[PDB]
Amino acid sequence: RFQAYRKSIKNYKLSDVDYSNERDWIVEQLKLEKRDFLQHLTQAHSSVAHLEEKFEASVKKIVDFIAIESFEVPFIWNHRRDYALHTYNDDSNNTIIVKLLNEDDLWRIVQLDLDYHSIHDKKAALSSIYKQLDLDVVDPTYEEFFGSARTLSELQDIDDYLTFNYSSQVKNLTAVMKRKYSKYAIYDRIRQDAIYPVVQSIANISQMRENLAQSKRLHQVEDPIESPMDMIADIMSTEKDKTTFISSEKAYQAVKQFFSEQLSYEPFIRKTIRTAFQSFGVINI
Amino acid sequence: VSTSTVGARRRRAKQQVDDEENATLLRLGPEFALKQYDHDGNEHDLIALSLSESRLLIREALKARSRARNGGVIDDDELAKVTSGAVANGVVKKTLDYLNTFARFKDEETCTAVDQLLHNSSDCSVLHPFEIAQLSSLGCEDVDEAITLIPSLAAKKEVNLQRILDELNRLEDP
Amino acid sequence: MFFLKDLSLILTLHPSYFGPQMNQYLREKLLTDVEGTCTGQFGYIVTVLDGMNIDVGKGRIIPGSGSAEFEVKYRAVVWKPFKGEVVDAIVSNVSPIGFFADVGPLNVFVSTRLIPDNLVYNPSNSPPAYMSNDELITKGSKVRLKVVGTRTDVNEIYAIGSIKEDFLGAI
Amino acid sequence: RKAAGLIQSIQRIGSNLVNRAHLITEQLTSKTVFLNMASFVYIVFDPDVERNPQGEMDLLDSTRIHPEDYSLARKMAADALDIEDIDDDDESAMRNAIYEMVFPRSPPKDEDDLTFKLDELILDDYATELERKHQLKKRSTLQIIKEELQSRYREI
Repeated sequence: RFQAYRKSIKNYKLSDVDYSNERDWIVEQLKLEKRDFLQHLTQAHSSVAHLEEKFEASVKKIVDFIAIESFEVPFIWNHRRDYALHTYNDDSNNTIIVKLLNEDDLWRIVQLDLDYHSIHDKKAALSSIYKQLDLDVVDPTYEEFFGSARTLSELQDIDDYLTFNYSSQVKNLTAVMKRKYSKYAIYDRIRQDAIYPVVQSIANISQMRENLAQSKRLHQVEDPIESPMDMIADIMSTEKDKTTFISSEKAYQAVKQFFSEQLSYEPFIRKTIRTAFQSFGVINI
Repeated sequence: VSTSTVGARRRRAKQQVDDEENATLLRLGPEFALKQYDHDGNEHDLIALSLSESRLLIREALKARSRARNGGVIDDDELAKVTSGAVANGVVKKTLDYLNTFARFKDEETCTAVDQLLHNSSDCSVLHPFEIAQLSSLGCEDVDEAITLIPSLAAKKEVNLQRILDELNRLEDP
Repeated sequence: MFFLKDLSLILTLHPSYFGPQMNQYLREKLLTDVEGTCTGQFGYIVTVLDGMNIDVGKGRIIPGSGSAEFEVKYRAVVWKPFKGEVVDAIVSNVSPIGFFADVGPLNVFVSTRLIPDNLVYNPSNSPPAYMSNDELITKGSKVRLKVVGTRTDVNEIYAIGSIKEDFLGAI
Repeated sequence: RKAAGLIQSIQRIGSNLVNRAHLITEQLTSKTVFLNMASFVYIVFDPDVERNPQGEMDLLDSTRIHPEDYSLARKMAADALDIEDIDDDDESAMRNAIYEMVFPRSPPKDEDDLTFKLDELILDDYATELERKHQLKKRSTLQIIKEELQSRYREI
């Protein structure tokens, strides 16, 4: 059964750091899934302190058994269920058993370890991609969202953000030929064009990220001394040689769409929207 | 069910290799031969259609039928809903979706210019209509890419393939 | 590939419809019975040109059954795939045995044995896809594939595509 | 596949398996597979063949007790017999003690079998001693062992 589960898994033996990360992710996944069970256990058995800490220890031990020692679920349940239950004594010193887990939870452990083994390759791929980028200054958003990255959706968001804000660098690293059209070629042209300073002058990217992460105003968005149309037309007239746009309205639309793409590829907005939808969203048909 | 204008084709003894369908070899079978006959029996050429021409024709015919059914008084969904038959409605919906999501030329004049270029050209006077439709449809960018996708054009080296491709890319709306 | 063809249909009419509106009724019957059908010999008939001005001629009374038989000739737009042709597509489903794409009304199935090896199927991805380092093909993704074989059914056509050669795969 | 190979190897070796240890000695399997499948496969013990003490067919092989806990089961059996002459390393004496406990040569005068006396043993003390000596949480294991001695393969 384990061989069948691991047939698709090319790389299974993780490192100790990866092993601990897998244990932490599995514990967090169970806590999210079994939140009702943990809450009921804590409320009913409020006298015992850190029951959930012993639960985390038992989950870590079960993951250790399954991964390192390759123990099937019935063997663990028939010969290692002492770890799965915590025997506490009440005020009367009566031995009370607390069934922390069941066999279905062990199957959930197996499924979750397979899931994390799958996502480990993706997180390693993102780490390798970032290392190949070799940024002169480590991007604070990258670190902040990579440290808290748990789902593959967040890893995909990281990939999209990195590719968008380093489209030229990513394309060069790919070059470092099938004429696939880069969807970011227009944005690269905007970066190369003289209108990119106007896009900067709309709002500072680092200041925007700091304000969004703080959720409150740390800096005030300074309005440029001239209107967007004024600056666009002035730069177009003074740089007719380099301004690839035909009309000022076309440049205005390109700037607006570039700003929209910048806002869309921000990981924090996506994460907040996803959390809001997962928490308070409704279903309509 | 429907019968082609080509009939007869009785028993013989010889067997030929130009009977099997093959796009690369330009063997389209008897019913899709280069020479056809109309209702009057006169000579007729095989009529291929690029996605632009096909989209133009289907939109024109569908809107004409919709106008006629309403006593001669634009939306693709409504236009598909005009037709009768749930399966027919689904089929026309799928064809319209394909044509819209891969329409290289959504303008009548652009398609007219493309057809004029691909027909009146001296090099294209020998090009097979299937080759012309493939060129106008796949939207290839390179001579090597076009030759790989269309093996027939490899043997036709008397074609200004690269400049024609650039002309098509220019005519293609960015 | 789309074409213009001159097709003919045999239409039988019951005597209960022998009225002044016979011709128009024959026209709508032809439209309902031809639009959207799938014949293996021709492919798929998508539309009939000049659908309201089709000549029907004079119907012949079948001896011994009363019903009239009409020979209707018309011009219609027909689409038919050919062996060894490269066309655009949109992926409709992803599965471990392969992925299913749609080329107009035709649904094309591509097996893993006709897919490049680097495009390993990822079931953990949302949605599951056949992805490589620089390529990711999932539901709704544009793909350029070459039709290798076509299977003829009663009123259906089954085609098999491949992306294992150059200038294929994701687009 | 593994079950087919195992049954084919058993058939080639002979008509039946002698004891659980032979699954390892006869090269019938690997180590982790044996450890996983050890307690879930059994051989029916028979007091008729028990006559020779040298019997390779261990009685504990017909119980849910894991082979890794056969020594612990022997120690518990010695604890119930209250015989302090036997030390903790005389495994032949432990085997004879189990022989007497489960299949005594002389039937007990009362209706309480020697396996019943295991109820007088305090499992909590033994569990605490084991956890102090070797850091093992085995109180549930001791309970299971006591249950198996009280009835071999009670239906679940």
